[PDB]
Amino acid sequence: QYAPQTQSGRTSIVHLFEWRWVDIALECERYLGPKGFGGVQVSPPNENIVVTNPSRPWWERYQPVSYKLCTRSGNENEFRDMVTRCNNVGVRIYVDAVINHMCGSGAAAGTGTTCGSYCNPGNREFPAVPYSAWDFNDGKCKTASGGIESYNDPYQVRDCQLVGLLDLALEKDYVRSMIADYLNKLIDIGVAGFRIDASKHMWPGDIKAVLDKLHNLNTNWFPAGSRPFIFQEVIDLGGEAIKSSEYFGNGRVTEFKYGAKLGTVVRKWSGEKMSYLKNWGEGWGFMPSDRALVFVDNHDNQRGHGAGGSSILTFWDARLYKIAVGFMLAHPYGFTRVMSSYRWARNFVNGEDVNDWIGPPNNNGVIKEVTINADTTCGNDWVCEHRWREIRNMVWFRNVVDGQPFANWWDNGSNQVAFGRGNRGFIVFNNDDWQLSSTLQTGLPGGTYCDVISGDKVGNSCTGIKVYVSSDGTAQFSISNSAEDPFIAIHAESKL
Ligand SMILES: OC[C@H]1O[C@H](O[C@H]2[C@H](O)[C@@H](O)[C@@H](O[C@H]3[C@H](O)[C@@H](O)[C@@H](O)O[C@@H]3CO)O[C@@H]2CO)[C@H](O)[C@@H](O)[C@@H]1O
Ligand SMILES: OC[C@H]1O[C@H](O[C@H]2[C@H](O)[C@@H](O)[C@@H](O[C@H]3[C@H](O)[C@@H](O)[C@H](O)O[C@@H]3CO)O[C@@H]2CO)[C@H](O)[C@@H](O)[C@@H]1O
Ligand SMILES: OC[C@H]1O[C@H](O[C@H]2[C@H](O)[C@@H](O)[C@H](O)O[C@@H]2CO)[C@H](O)[C@@H](O)[C@@H]1O
Ligand SMILES: OC[C@H]1O[C@@H](O)[C@H](O)[C@@H](O)[C@@H]1O
Ligand SMILES: [Ca+2]
Ligand SMILES: [Cl-]
Ligand SMILES: [Cl-]
Repeated sequence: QYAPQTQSGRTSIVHLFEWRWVDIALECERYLGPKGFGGVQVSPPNENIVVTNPSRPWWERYQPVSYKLCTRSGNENEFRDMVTRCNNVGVRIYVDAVINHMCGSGAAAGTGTTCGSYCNPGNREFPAVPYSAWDFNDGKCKTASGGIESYNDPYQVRDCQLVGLLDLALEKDYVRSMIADYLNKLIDIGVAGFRIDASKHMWPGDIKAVLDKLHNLNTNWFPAGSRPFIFQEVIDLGGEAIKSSEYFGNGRVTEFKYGAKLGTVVRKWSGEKMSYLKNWGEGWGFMPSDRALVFVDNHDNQRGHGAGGSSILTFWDARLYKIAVGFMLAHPYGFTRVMSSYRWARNFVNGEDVNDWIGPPNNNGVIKEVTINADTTCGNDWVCEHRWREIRNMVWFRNVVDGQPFANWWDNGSNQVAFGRGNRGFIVFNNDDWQLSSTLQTGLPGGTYCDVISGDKVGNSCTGIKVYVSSDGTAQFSISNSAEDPFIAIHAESKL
């Protein structure tokens, strides 16, 4: 596991989705380390099938063909180099572990794979592992199609093929052990933990049996006796047969209710208002905070027919997105993951993006480097949300207020709200269609604080808005509904 195993006082990770290992290594050194980020979720580092139709989609990386560390992100040398260099500046690496399945059961036999390993999907042959037909669930699945036909039946969901993907027999010790050997190699290299991909589609007990095999973390960088951080991808928005809570014994779980509900609120859809967020967290029926991995969007649902559908806020909706991410990073609930994306050409037919397959920025299938511009944005159509001032400064906010309680909530009964974290930070939102102008109790020591949304503290100056806090802890906040960023945030370390 439940402990993130970030360096003490670093409280977020970022998904550097489809980034190459060498770019992540550099990003750790030049940015993530200095700016107090806890760690990086990386794309699946194990060999996957090449998909040519369409041309190299992002989702080809969720069709394993071996556990060789050999992908469009880089080779094993490059992967090791990244883990080392990131750990050495206090930034952890968490691996997206794709362990429920191998590649599509309909895929062709051959060496069209990211490391050139052979496989024969039709005959269930993966000699680079090795797996054979004995190692898959084909006989155990009881549906006529061999696929998942109803999510109301937990057995189907776990024992049958998810969109045609060959389903590993996770009951078998052979298979559990093959997966563990992969994960343990990663741990010994210096990885801090794992996203368990497609956890809904495995039995909690099978996952447990894999996790029980795992090494303690590498003592070059971690305290003796450290267990790998585990967060399991389970989409459970409530009202379905399989529940998040089934997986609490194994580690944390993705709380997909979080972004779905928050997006709907901040969009002001379905009658929802920001003032309703006063009891955000368990009060909204979420899992326990100490079980939750939270996020506004992830790599799936930012394309807009995942968990949350069109309510999910993304970099495409930058203004409201920064508000949602700001609220998340200020609020004590959950352990926070920040998304970092690339741009693609969206093309909505009947409200589905038929271009939602498009893979990372590339020249002829070779992933582009991340270039850094003078203003600290990225080129090559990497969006780099994690470098937006409004987000990076809120990542720092969360560090600064770590451990401080939810306090001093205020709202106007509509869509203006505020709250603080003990005596170490305070944040104020206007999401109404009129002016915010109020004097609020911040819980903070009197003084002058730089707003870290509009600017930064530089020496003994602020580059943006300044907040003068009275002796009694109150301050005026004045925020127009036409402000570019209609929220203000201050904390102990932005005080002059
Ligand atoms: O040939 C099998 C199958 O391949 C394609 O399905 C892909 C999905 O379109 C795509 O959403 C993706 O799904 C995964 C997620 O990123 C991960 O979080 C987790 O939620 O599980 C999914 C699997 O690990 O990847 C699949 C597989 O590539 C294609 O669209 C299908 O038509 C085809 O049947
Ligand atoms: O606690 C379990 C439920 O938590 C969440 O419910 C939200 C509602 O979605 C949200 O509308 C809001 O409810 C307010 C309601 O709209 C209004 O008519 C009433 O007067 O005040 C309510 C409280 O502000 O807040 C609740 C949480 O308090 C979650 O969305 C839901 O699925 C859970 O069942
Ligand atoms: O720190 C870099 C810049 O971050 C923000 O710029 C964002 C902007 O907020 C967002 O709406 C847009 O979609 O992306 C840009 C970055 O490309 C700050 O607003 C800028 O002042 C910073 O320079
Ligand atoms: O320990 C988890 C177990 O749960 C059972 O209900 C399933 O039938 C097994 O396949 C699985 O191994
Ligand atoms: Ca399964
Ligand atoms: Cl189980
Ligand atoms: Cl996820």
